[PDB]
Amino acid sequence: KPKVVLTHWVHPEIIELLSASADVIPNTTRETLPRSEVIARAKDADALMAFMPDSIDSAFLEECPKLRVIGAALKGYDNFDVNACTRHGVWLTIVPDLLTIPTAELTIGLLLGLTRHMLEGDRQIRSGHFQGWRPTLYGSGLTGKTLGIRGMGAVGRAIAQRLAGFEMNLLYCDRIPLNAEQEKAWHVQRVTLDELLEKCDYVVPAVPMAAETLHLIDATALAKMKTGSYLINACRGSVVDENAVIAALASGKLAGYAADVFEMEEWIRADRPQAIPKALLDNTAQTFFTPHLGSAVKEVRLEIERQAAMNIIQALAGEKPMGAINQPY
Amino acid sequence: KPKVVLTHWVHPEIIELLSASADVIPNTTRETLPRSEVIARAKDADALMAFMPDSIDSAFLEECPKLRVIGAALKGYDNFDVNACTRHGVWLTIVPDLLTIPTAELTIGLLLGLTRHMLEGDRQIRSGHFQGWRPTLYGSGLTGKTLGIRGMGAVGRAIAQRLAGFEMNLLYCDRIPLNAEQEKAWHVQRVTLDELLEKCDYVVPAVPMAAHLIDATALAKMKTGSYLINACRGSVVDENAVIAALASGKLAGYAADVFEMEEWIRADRPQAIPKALLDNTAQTFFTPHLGSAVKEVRLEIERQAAMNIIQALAGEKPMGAINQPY
Amino acid sequence: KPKVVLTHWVHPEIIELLSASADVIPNTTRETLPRSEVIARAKDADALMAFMPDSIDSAFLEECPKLRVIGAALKGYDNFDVNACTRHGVWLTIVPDLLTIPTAELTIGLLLGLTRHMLEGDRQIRSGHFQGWRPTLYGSGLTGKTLGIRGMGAVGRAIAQRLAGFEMNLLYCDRIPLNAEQEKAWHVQRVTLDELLEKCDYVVPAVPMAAETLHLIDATALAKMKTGSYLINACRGSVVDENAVIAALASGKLAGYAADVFEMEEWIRADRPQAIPKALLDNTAQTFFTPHLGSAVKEVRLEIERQAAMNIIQALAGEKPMGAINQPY
Amino acid sequence: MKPKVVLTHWVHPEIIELLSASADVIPNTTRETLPRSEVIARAKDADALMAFMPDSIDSAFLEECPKLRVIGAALKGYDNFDVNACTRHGVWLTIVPDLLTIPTAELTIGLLLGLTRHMLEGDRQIRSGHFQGWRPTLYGSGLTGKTLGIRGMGAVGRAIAQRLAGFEMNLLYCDRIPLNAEQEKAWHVQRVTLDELLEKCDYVVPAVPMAAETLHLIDATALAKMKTGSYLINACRGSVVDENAVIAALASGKLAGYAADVFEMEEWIRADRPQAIPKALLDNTAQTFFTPHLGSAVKEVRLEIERQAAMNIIQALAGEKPMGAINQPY
Repeated sequence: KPKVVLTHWVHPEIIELLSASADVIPNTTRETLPRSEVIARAKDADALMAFMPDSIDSAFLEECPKLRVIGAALKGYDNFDVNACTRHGVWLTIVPDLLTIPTAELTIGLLLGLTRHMLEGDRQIRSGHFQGWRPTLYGSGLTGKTLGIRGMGAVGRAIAQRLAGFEMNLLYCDRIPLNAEQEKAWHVQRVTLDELLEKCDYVVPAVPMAAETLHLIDATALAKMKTGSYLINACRGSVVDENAVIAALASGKLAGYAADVFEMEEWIRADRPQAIPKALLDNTAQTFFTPHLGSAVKEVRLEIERQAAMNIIQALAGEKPMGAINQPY
Repeated sequence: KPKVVLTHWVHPEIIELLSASADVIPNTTRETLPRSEVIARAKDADALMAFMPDSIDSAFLEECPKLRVIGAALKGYDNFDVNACTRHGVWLTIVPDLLTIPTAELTIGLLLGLTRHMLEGDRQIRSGHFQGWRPTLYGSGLTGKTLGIRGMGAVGRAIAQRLAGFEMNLLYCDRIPLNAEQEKAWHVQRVTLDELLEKCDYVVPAVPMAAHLIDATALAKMKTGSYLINACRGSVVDENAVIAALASGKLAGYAADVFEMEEWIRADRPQAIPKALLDNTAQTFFTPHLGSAVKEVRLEIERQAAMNIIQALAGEKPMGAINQPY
Repeated sequence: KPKVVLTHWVHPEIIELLSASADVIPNTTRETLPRSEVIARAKDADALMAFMPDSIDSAFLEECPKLRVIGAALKGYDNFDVNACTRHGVWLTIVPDLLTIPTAELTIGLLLGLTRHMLEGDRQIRSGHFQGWRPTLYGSGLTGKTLGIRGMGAVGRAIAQRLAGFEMNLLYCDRIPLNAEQEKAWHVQRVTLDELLEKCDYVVPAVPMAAETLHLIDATALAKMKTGSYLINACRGSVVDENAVIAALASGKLAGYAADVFEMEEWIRADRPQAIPKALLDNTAQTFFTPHLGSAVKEVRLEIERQAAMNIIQALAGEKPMGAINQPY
Repeated sequence: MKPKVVLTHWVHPEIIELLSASADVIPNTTRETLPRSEVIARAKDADALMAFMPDSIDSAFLEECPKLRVIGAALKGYDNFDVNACTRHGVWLTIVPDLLTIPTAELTIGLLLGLTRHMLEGDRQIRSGHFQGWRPTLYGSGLTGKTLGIRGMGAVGRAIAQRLAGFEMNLLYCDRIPLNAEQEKAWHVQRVTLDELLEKCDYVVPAVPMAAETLHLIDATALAKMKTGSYLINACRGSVVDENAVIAALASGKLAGYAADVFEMEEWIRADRPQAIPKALLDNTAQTFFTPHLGSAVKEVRLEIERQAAMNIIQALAGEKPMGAINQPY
């Protein structure tokens, strides 16, 4: 039987699925293995399941001569050298985008937890000193307030559909507008980009449709935003200039920052940080952070794992795998 | 099996990728097919891979009633009627912008080719009369010189990063400044447009971060003996003003990847590159819109359009969709 | 007034500088004079400014009995018989090496022009048939590629500094290593010559910190190189077997060859052709050549000329010139 | 106030005058090597040093001479220099290009002709005053038609083959790296193995090869493999030949003769070190021909080696990057 190496943990039913057609070498832990250990395992593997920490270059492939398929549990392939895979006769497969709904829900979670001081709230409970209602930790509510969705991609749409029932004033900007029937059913209003920053108490960058530049929220964008506004970034680490966010928090321009993603995650930028700035880390009163939990919901992780496993099983059986993005031989 | 028509040449690996789920009708040549021939192939097609010469308007869609997805191998959609596609139930997809880095490297190639007289050099070699060093083709060096990047969008930033090691005095103008870390990492100094034109030995127009051209009035503000390197777009430089400045000695050289005759979406337009420029082999260096003409990059643009097509035909929401059909 | 003969063209301010102390007989053309014409001019000369094409032997000196100084506008003296100058009472001076940076810059010029098909592109523009973008002239980019600098002398260091911002994988080999702070600043990694030849998309021979080797890029080296690789030679003609390179180009081993220097200009070995091979000259599609333009920038040529002229002015005034390599009489 | 430059060995007077323009020269007026203690004493307050092969520039040396800014080595290598220590002490360390190849080839051929033709015994017979015309004596071995193997096609081995090409011999060579097609034909040389070269050669000439540094290649085992009555010509370095094995092979008739320009007693920085040239070799004037490391001892070459070293020193003292620098100090 062929051997398949899984660089990260998967659900036991994925292992059983793969076990019928292959000998499985799992990662039994929740940790990322060092590259040398992944290679030591994959050196005589016929198949690999790759995750976000994996970096597949030709040096990797030269040390893994039996490899026939890399099934990535990922919707894109930034850290894969796809043509190297093709030249080495290695199928490279991805999965469809299943991150949209759990990312929209978590974004609403970061918004609520940050505006309502829920983390400082929890810390006060755990202190043992709670003695009843007090006039403290007064936050900012949603109803009557104006929230701006920068970009109406699939995530932006999923947020608008969910915030429609909260009796807010919902604005969005995008090069391409929503249909008329969706703007009415979500009570969301199309405006320009400078107007959205200007009127919004809450600014929520999603990925726009179409294209466009890097650091969508820089010092210039922050200066146009309303004083005492909140910025919630569950989109991409490149979207927000964290150091400008530090200065906007210090001067009172920003009331708070919530993020699920960080500039240190962008392995495409050379001008790249190696940690989350400690000024953000220290500011527990005004920040709410999560470690890229956007799609950390069991049912979605399972489905991403199953599609990657199905691609591997297909390729080992001799077929074109459903998620192939190349054609090797 | 569904039918995909490819209006322009693509790499054989992309054809194979699409062939696993569709029957592919490729353009086997390196030319643009006339619109009449494109429409005739796409008449009974389920998908189309479109390139820059494709003008997808209502008429085109009406001729192709089976179209379900148009996968543009492009970052923009100026030549596409998005609402028409939506009304005809056709997905319209684009690819992310992969042009920045090959364009910045070609800009530096043009700079070095022009300032070092490398084209006339190559022709002296091919002529067979080379017999060793001569006091000929003295050019202008980079070290110690002042270069201005007009606009600090993506291309402008990729140029500054690459020229940072050449020991020049680097300037830029843009309405939106860089942050302190970028300015100091790349040793680039922000100035006004007029200061840039006044101080610079080399002027490199780029796309600014957010939304003036090099005309006779701008050329008169430049330093006598300066060089202009245009790999941005054809509309940013007045070519007849540049001809005049090359003749008077205001400009020592002009290099371009882009030309006025490319600006289709504007009525005032020349049909060719001016003979005075084509003839000025000593002071010009030109490439035929080779900005992103690197195989690794073309392949990925093709692969992303192909993946967009494969997704739509299998009934998913394609990753590059910019509309919502039906 | 003493007479100074200049065998090659010089900038007019060099003529002006020398005229204060001597009558100047210049080469008004950009051509090399035949030896017999150089001698006929130098016959009554007290001084001579010499360049790379000049060849100063005892027979030459015997024909110029008033000569007191040869000011070589060169960093070396391979073409001068030093002790014949000494015996004839003639100062021989050189200039410092000023070639490093313009040579490094042109080397990158050659790399970009070759890999991006810029010569063919310019020809296509001049043919008059340009009608916009076409899927033509697809070349090889820099970013992500592996470039090896064989030899980390001065020119090699200047190349690595300049390529440091191009997001490549930079390798180098040398018996004398760079220091850690330079490998870090330039992101360049030391390897062996075999490692370099096997891993590199681009190979760039430079002068090592210290070694004695002639014809390092031969049929054996090209056999070890990656198929479809490019070779850029701005070093010296003896570094690359041009016949070996013709074969590697035909077989597909090399995608391209760019050179500023040629075997035909080597005058320290007799078995040398006196033309560039026709197979190279004809292959305009896969080669990019320049006629020894490595230091052909006005600012460097002028300073080379000024240092030679200052040496002449000093020696004529009875001083010991600053560039002297001998002691005459 | 002029910097001081110490020259540890004798140099031509032109080089001294060349240096004097920008420095005060402390020369070695003798043709002898000075003791290290005297070298160090002269160089203690020197700004510059011209080093030769006996000089051993270690941390102790640099710490004794704190004002040193440049060491100009009139040498092509740096085995005797602590390069990193020089760097850390802010001292340019410079070498000169290899200029020893052609004169070493010429000398090697001189040794071969002098040995095979008994020219030294012949000159002894002339000096005795007893010459009265031709005699059937000192019959030697000629070159034409014979087989000569060059063990190593480095620069010296290549210069020898080029010069022996007109002598109408059968030239063989061994080397882990071959010579490409063309040189092998212009010089009439054929690649063989080491064991085959030893077996077939009338004359064996070891040179330095390309790449592979193999040790002590000609010992008693290698001499046992050579053709009986062969001649051995060693002028590359003193480690490649076991001299006591040569004494034995000469006594047994395995070797007809041995010529050398280098000797084991020269190998200092290797533990294998006798102090003298074996008396059995010195007494054997009929079968040996020796020179005291004259491989590069031609006036025009020594002058140019010295000139380049001086120029390196002049450049560094002027604040320039010296042309032969192998380090970047400070």
